[PDB]
Amino acid sequence: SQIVLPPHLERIREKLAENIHELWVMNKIELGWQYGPVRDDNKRQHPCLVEFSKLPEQERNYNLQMSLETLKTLLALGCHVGISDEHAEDKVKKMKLPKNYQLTSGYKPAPMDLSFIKLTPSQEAMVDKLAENAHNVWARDRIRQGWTYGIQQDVKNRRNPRLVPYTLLDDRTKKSNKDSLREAVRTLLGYGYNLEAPDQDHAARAEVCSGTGERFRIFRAEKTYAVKAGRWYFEFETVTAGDMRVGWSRPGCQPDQELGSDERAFAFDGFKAQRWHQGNEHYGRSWQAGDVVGCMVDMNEHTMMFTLNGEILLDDSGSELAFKDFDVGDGFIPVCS
Amino acid sequence: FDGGSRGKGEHFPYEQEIKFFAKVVLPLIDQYFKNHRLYFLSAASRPLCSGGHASNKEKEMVTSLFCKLGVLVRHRISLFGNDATSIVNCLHILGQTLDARTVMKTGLESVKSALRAFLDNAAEDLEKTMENLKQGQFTKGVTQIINYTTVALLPMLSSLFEHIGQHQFGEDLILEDVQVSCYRILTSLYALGTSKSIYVERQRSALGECLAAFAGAFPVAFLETHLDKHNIYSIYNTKSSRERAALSLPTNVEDVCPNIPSLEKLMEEIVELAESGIRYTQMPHVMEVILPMLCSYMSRWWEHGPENNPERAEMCCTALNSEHMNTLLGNILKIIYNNLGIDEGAWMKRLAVFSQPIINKVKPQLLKTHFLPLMEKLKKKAATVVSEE
Ligand SMILES: Nc1ncnc2c1ncn2[C@@H]1O[C@H](COP(=O)(O)OP(=O)(O)OP(=O)(O)O)[C@@H](O)[C@H]1O
Repeated sequence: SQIVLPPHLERIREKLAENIHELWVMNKIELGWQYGPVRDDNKRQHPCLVEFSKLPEQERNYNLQMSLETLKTLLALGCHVGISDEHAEDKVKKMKLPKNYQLTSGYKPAPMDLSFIKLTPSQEAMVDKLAENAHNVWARDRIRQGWTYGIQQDVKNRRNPRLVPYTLLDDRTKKSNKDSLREAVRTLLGYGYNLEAPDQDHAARAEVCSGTGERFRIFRAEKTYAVKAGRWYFEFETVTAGDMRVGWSRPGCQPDQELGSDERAFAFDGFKAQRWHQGNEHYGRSWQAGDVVGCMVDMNEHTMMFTLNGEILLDDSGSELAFKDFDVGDGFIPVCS
Repeated sequence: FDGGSRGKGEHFPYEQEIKFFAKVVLPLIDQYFKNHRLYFLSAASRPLCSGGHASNKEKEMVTSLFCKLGVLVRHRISLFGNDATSIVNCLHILGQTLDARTVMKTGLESVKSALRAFLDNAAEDLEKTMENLKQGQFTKGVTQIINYTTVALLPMLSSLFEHIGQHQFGEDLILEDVQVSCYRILTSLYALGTSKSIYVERQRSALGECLAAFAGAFPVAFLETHLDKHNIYSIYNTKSSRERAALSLPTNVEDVCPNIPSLEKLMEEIVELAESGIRYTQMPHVMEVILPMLCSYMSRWWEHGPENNPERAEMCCTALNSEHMNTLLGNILKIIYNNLGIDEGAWMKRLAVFSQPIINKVKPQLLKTHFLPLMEKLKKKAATVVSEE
């Protein structure tokens, strides 16, 4: 409702909507629908085969409103509305079609040679968004009617498995309406009035809205196992790749604070290839899924070392020591966030 | 001022403005681009995931700036008040900040043509350098164009080729009509490295380091022409036949590149001269010109070698193998071994820095008892002042 509809669109769409209805009836009758005065959907019988004027006014209304939401959604997507050329309305190429691909009546089934125009992938993604929007509109209409999702189709209980998110939607139906929308938006392109779509660029904060208020969970050994002398080793296997830190912790580490943000933990961030103690620096490289990180502490020389799949990680310099010097204090225990 | 230079009045009316340009605008450009290497590289392509997106508009403006300042440096070293060093340093930095995939994928056609024109003018500049230097061996326009070429032409092409190679960006940049110029530059640089004169004696190093960058930047294995037709990316496949007939193209790889020898031939002279063990000072040209191609060639087309991909075999652009490596790098080792005793030289330092990644490429089970001889020989030659690594 908030978007307004431009004058070029308002005087060209009537033709667009009749063209889309003609293409719809044509590809249905080509995939095998024949003519019949009696109304039957299983016997593929269409009492609305007639032109838009003799078409039921309610169905003509559905056609106009579907093209409305089509162009209005195209504008809402950020389309750089502009005039391209009147050359396509000047000259248009009608094909000669054999009787086998032809229809019974004398209608022109393919006004434009759809082939030579190839749709840009950026354009293709926007038609995917159009399919998404149309599916959502239909789904909310069903919800207004009272339909709910079910594993099995039952009109008596108003249950429909198709009432699922479009990414979860079944491939056959989604590709069918997807190719129909290909056809509609692509003939819209073929009338030469190609709306200048926005340059699709992605740059975003990218879903910081993680579940719950927890950003991390810290796993550590019991404080009684704190080591104050000797040379110690343990391994940390990364099942996935992401924001995980491993290292050694003081018995005073706080569960709610990130490892290495303060003085009570020495950690290694492999997601950013960083080492953490009262701040972050650059150390080592990044791991992948299945990588194993070996953690090494030496309490009598006060040194810490790390490995990734066996090889020892390096600092910015040639130093092999993650943390050169630290006090023994009350000891250290294995820790991972 | 180029127009008024022939004029009697040599008092340039806007000398103050041009000095402001040179002293301020160019160096601030330098500091900005050097502070921001990667912001221009960060176009949501994963570098600098924290953000710092550089717009497509920003990058074709960067490319147009590069091309226009190259136009300024064209033959204007004399007018520049010795600031050509700063000019070429900015040439470098804009070179590394270039982003060829994005600029070619989306770009404005005047900037397109400006960059193609710039590369064509540079190619024909070095071509006329070739022609005048070889037709005339007698000793000031000729020496002026020669020292302009040596000072500016080689460094800028080297910087462009280097950033292309170290990114792996620029392959789509070299898609059409860039390759004719690239073959012209290839034939020209090969002719410089093959001919002998006091000039190429002066720039021993420049003409031995430009070829290495060109090999890395250039995406077509011109050495292995036997399967070059079968690469789809090949301009030979791209140009159909009608475009051959329209353009001035010999339609044959052997016809368009007759000077450059075959890869097997380079290899067999490398073997012959290694077993010969001649002194560095009878024929330095080979181990300063062919060897950079070995290092850079193989470094660029490992992954393009069929060995790495059993799928898609023999329709890769090249043909590379660990056995090639165990032959050629061992050949390098024999060369350095037998010539350590004679005349030494910093050229071995240059080869070491070029081949620093090659030892990483070679497997550890291929280091043992192969490079360990290098360690024992280098420590045994304490009498020789030369040390490596
Ligand atoms: N009156 C209508 N005629 C045709 N298609 C419609 C109609 N109303 C909506 N549509 C669109 O077509 C889809 C299904 O319409 P149609 O009557 O052809 O059903 P179908 O695919 O045969 O199956 P179903 O029985 O599951 O609805 C709807 O989801 C909607 O996108």
